[PDB]
Amino acid sequence: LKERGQREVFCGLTGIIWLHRKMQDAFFLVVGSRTCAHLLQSAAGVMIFAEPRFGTAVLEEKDLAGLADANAELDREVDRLLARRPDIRQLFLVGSCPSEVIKLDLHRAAERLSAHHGPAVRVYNFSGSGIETTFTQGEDACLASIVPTLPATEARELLLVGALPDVVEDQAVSLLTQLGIGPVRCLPAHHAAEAPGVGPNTVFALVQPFLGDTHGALTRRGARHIAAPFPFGEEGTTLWLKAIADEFGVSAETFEAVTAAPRARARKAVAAASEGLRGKSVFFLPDSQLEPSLARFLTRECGMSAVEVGTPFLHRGILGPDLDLLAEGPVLSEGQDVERQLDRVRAARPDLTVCGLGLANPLEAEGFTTKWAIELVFTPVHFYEQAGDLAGLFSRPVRRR
Amino acid sequence: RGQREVFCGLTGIIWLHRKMQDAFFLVVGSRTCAHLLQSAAGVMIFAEPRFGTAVLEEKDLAGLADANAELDREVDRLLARRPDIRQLFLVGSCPSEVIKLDLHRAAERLSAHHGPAVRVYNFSGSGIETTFTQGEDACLASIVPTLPATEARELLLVGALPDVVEDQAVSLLTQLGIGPVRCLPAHHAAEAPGVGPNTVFALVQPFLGDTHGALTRRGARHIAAPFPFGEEGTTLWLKAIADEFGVSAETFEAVTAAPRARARKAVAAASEGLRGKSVFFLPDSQLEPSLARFLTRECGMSAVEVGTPFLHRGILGPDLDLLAEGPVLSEGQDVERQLDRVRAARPDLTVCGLGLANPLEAEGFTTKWAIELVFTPVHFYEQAGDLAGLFSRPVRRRAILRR
Amino acid sequence: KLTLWTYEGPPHVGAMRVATGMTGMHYVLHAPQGDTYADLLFTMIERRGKRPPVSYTTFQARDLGSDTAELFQSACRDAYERFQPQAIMVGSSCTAELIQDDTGGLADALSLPVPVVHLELPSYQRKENFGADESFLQICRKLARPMERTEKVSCNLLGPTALGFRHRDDILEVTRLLEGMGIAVNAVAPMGASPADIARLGAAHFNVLLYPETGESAARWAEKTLKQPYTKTVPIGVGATRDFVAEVAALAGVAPVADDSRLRQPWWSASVDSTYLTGKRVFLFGDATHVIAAARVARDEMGFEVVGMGCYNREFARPMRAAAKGYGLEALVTDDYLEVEEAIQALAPELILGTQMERHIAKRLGIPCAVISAPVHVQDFPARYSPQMGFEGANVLFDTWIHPLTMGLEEHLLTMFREDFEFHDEAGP
Amino acid sequence: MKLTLWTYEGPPHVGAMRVATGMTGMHYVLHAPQGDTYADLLFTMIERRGKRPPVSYTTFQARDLGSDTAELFQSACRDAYERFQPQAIMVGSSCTAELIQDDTGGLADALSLPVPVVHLELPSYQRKENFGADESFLQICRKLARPMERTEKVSCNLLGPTALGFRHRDDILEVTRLLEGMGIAVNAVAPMGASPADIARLGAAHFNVLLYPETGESAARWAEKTLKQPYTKTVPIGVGATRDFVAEVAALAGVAPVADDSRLRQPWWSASVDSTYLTGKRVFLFGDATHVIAAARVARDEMGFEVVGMGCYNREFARPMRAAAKGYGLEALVTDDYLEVEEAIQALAPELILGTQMERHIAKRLGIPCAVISAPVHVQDFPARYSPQMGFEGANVLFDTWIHPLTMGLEEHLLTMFRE
Ligand code: PMR
Ligand code: PMR
Ligand SMILES: [Cu+2]
Ligand SMILES: [Cu+2]
Repeated sequence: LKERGQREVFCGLTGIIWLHRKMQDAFFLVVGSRTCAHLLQSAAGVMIFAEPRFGTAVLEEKDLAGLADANAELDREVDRLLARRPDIRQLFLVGSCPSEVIKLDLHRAAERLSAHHGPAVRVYNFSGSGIETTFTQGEDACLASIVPTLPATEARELLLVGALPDVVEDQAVSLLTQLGIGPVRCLPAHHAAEAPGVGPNTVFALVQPFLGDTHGALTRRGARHIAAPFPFGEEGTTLWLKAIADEFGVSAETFEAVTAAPRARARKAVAAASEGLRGKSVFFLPDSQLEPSLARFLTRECGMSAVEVGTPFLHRGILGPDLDLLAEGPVLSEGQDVERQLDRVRAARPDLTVCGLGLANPLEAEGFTTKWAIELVFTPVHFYEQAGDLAGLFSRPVRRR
Repeated sequence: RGQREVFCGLTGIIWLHRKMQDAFFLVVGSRTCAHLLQSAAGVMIFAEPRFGTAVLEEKDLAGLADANAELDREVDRLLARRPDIRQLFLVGSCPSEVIKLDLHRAAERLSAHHGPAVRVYNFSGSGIETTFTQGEDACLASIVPTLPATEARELLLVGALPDVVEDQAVSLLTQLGIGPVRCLPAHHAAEAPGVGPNTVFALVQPFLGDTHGALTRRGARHIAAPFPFGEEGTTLWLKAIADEFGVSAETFEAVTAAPRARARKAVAAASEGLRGKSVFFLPDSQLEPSLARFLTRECGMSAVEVGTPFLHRGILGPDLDLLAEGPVLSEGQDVERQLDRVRAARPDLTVCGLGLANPLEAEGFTTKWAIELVFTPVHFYEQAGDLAGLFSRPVRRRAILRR
Repeated sequence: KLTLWTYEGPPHVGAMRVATGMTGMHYVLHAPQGDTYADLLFTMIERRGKRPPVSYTTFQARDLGSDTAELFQSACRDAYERFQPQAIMVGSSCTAELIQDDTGGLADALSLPVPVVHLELPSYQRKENFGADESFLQICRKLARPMERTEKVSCNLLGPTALGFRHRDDILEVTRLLEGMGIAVNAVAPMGASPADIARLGAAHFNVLLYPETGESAARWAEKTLKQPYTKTVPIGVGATRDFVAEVAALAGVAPVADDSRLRQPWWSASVDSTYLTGKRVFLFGDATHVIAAARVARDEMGFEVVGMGCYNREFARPMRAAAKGYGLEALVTDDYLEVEEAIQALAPELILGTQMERHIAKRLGIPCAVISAPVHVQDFPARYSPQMGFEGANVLFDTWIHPLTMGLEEHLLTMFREDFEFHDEAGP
Repeated sequence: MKLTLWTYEGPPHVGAMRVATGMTGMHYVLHAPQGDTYADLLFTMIERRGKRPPVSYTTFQARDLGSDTAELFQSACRDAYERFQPQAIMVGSSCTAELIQDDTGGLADALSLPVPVVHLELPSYQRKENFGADESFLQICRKLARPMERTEKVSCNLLGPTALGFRHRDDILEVTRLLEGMGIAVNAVAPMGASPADIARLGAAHFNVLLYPETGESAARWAEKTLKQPYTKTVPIGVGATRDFVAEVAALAGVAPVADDSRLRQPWWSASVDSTYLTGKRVFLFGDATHVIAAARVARDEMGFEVVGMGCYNREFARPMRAAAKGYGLEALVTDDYLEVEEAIQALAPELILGTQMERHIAKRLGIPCAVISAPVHVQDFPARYSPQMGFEGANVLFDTWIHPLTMGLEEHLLTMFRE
């Protein structure tokens, strides 16, 4: 079901909103019109009041008429903003729809910009516009842009890749050290405080399902992905760490015994909320490519019944273990016209609906409970600690009516 | 003669609690007096103040000794929650005086088993006997006899002065040449000054008649001087103090020349808005004559009628002598007839009680609530411009709003 | 015992609350010089353009025994001559009770042509709500008498008294509801009434009780003597509004209708903005009717689970306990604020809804706060239209309840977001 | 090319979508890129709308360029007609659309659908959102608002109220209740409650009422000559402005003023004795043009404040802004940048500032009491409780809304001094 009649998604510029949270040494210059500025501003909400690192310079008629004018204005503006923020070192010239239609070559501009700025301050660009990407594609485009700049390493190290809340990263490091074997290098390192060397030696695993261009970036270095269920829910995290153990030759008994208490706490937390969502139907809409893992977790751990799962793009090569864990019940789908999937929603009568915020209130008025997928990227749902809170996010035992 | 609108003596408790950090005030009033002090300085009560009420049940009225023992147990309990209190005050409420409870012997027997740090003082805050700042006067007169006797020549500054105004006062007195700047309302009990035959005191607030009488009984001699309201009145006070200590006029001029110009400029900076306004007075806190004399002489206002709870001629004399002959004094307050006289006069500004403040505005009369000057610092030189702005505030708003 | 805060004051301030909500009514009170701050309270909180029509004897120590009786006589006569009221109430203060002066006989000696209402009430074991309720009883007993009823259906609004939490917008909203369903308001008391209105009181067919704290006794007296049934429902919240609409339609015998177009609370609570709003625990303290109605709207409409309920009305202890048993908790009936301090420390709720005491203790505890009860200060009496009843009452309730929560959410998000010293170097050690 | 971190407005298609969703029977087709679809979030959520905004987007991508954009647009319009069934349809363009050689008007003409269509030429890089709303309004008016015979009873039209407006749902109600106060009937409320039939009947009014200039001024002027419809010039925000507006409408309609002062309480509470300390308090105002003008008038006249800073992001109304600023002897600050107004409030240091969400948050950073009196707001500013900004009730709302920050800060300071 790949009908293109009408689509309701977000630009990858929405990735900048929480992407800058991982690295506080990243400034983002958006070559976008007033509309993209309004999108970033609205979606960020209370951020803009705290001076973020999102610089969305409007393409006025003056610099949009020509091409090189914007190119020189880019250098002038980055010099300005480096003066404003001496702390800032990493710069990203994110692509936007006006830049794509005017075909502004951001790559050469970023290269000469880094050349003139020098080694201390380094600028790498990518394109997060909605013309060629969508929503979550911005983040893996960004990191794949910074992958080649990372030096090759000759040491076999356990690799974590993916923007993630800092407490979740710390707990994952703690768990993998509790495993005992596998040095962890954080590719989205905090404010680039440790430039993570990536080369053929470092075999990697994936924590965030949507990271598509990430795999290509790490195959260019030579790293290989390992088939591992994405760490959603207690069993998802358990099978993930089991996969890491298998790759690094960790004894099954050792890792089973080591992680007993954390997964006991996780099963307690998940059973605390499992009883809420027993024996209901759910419908998934294409929001952030995070839906198939969610469907697996809900269906097998929370007793959910998944009617449909809508994903804008399926990277089956990496989502394969997820699909194998996933039941045959829910119909997989790569990009469904919003009205068509809306018709299927009306037909299916989903007790719970996962979709964008824009659709959410209309479905609520139609009488269907809605859970907006724009939230779960922000809130931590990614491991044992948040295994219970993942289900709690879908509990919604409102039942006011 | 008739209905009066004043606040019973417990309204002072609010500012005495701030003046002495060490003093706690136990009222023995009903739900009426507890409600008075509760629906009063609401911010104070939310910041754990040092005053409370011992409401007495029905059995506590017929049984005098039962109420006495109850109060004693409250005193014993108080130290548990606040171990900082070192002197205590059983203020007199109207019901207590009606039931004839003797708090004097209560204070004696309570200090009997509290020694040496804790002692309790007794004075009346009963509206039947005291009126507003007369409760302040009675409190200070209550702590006066317990002050020690001494032979040293000391100047006593009696009055619940705000801390910053007190600092300016003591600094000015020290640079004048007058050494002793001891204050009867001491911040802590360790700073209580001794009173002897050669003690000489000056009255800051006009309503401290009982204090003046008490130090006269002890042997302290009063400095007859105008009260510190505006540049000129403060100048006359400081002159009188310099004469009583023999300080030269040259050093007095050197000290007082600098702040005098700033104070007169500050007064003039608010005089223009108030200029040429007839001002009516209602009896609130016995500071009306001094405020009137300042307003008239310095700011240039034609007072119509000055109204005070009661006049102590001896201490207040110089202010009346400096006061213009135009205004007519008033003893007592029948608020109906006073209001009728207000309507007849048609004054530009009326200083009166807050209960009459809104209704007077409804008739179209600008009203100034007289309780600022007791609470907000208006005394001495620095605050002369502040006090002038206090009276310039309502008239400017009245002009701006209508029309 | 030691007292530093009282939710309810002496009964006489409630009696004169009814007095000043009344019009043409003059309260002659035997009080000492200094018991005059209640006029200040009214001209400040209610912001009344007219001085509270309450006269005071304000006797002195010298004026005692034979002098104080003549002083009370004089106060009555000059009050009557100056203000020309159509009726007088006489009462006593706490101190005046101690002295053996009978206000009733003193008023009788004057033989004023206007009726004189004898108000008798203990000043120590009761509270202001007792004063208000008993004053309403006395005026209803004296001025109101049974008579023929108006041909068209009409209702009488008893309960809204002066110095009451949001009563001016309250009566407007309720009258709007009754006129929307066609019922007219024959008289509204004590607010916006006249002694002639008190005489016409019985001309209505059925009665409506907005504030039981000040009208339940008058409602019972009307039920027995005037033969007028009164409603048991107070329309705070959408569900309570519908129940009240049904009950008043049944009493009137007309078709129940409602203007739900103005109402927006159900939709505004069904949106995702109230999804995080589920699970919050709320502590409720105040007056009985407000607390019970607030708990009911919180549990159903607001997505709240009550964690603590309490009141200060010993008269309404039984209905509050009966309601609280339904919620699973137990009532907290008291007037001491140390008790509620300890309770709020033990339960540690996320949101506290109560009078000014709860507001400030929440401020001290760093907990979001809201005001729903009667004991308030000037800021809580608004110039805007902020009713607590009807569909608009529901919208106001939702807005003011979520305002502290959205404020706290915003400040916490801002604090977390620009969090200082972001290193977490343990990540990749 | 200037770096903006927070802007006070949106792209003009946002205002066009505002007017589109305000009135029913319309559908709005964007030539918008995929992912520019976010714009319905704010409508579904900030305004808390139960219905999907009547909009459809083609959502073109890199693969769809040249002819594929035109075919996708044609399919989008066809399916919008078939499944949404709008009585009126209009064609619009986004920022990226005009850069591509895609003719919205040509595509609409090629569709040749029976329902009338209008081509909205939106200078998305020359202008801003309010202009777009106004242009859509005048374009629809010339499309299907034709002059026709007067009504039997004097009728007026409220022009200006659009979705995403400040309180607009409440201002329409207050103005309507007042006009029923003189008894003049409102023939059509647009664009907040408009419809194709309503726009057709818009010419029936005996005069127009400019409830909001930025979104109805050009429509009113178009009706001035096309329909011979006079429009009122005064905005009734505040008691004095309310009386001026009442006199104006009474003159235009010829009916008696019959103003009702019963519910008003703001003058008594401002002249109340507890409100003395408000006098002489400096205030800075920024935001929507008429909102700031009325706020300054109300402050200086009825509040006792001294207007110490005045400004406006509505550049198209800088002339009234400058005129008023000179009237108060101030210096109009017409910047659209948060940093300039930030510096202005730093230098002036007013006791209270009343602007929009930016002003609220910068005052929070500066420790200054603040209130919102302008359009750009978050979700919680729009209340479920009816909060008219205009009329006699609006006077009381404005009063206590301004009071709240002041009393909050004052009591906080009293607490701090008191536990010290
Ligand atoms: C462009 C879509 C959009 C808009 C208009 C807002 C403002 C808004 N952000 Mg949701 N924010 C959008 C998307 C996002 N906001 C984000 C931040 C955020 C959070 C965590 C939340 C939030 C909310 C909102 C809200 C309240 C209304 C709504 O639900 O959209 C607006 C207008 C609020 C919510 O969803 O309801 C409880 C909430 O919990 N904004 C993030 C970072 C993950 C994204 C991608
Ligand atoms: C007696 C009851 C009462 C009432 C109704 C108010 C309203 C009020 N007490 Mg006034 N406050 C009361 C308490 C008192 N305050 C008094 C004076 C006073 C002070 C020092 C203060 C104050 C305040 C208030 C205020 C706010 C502004 C004002 O009127 O002063 C109201 C409505 C508060 C303030 O904000 O002043 C700037 C403050 O510091 N009032 C006095 C004189 C003895 C009493 C008994
Ligand atoms: Cu607040
Ligand atoms: Cu606030």
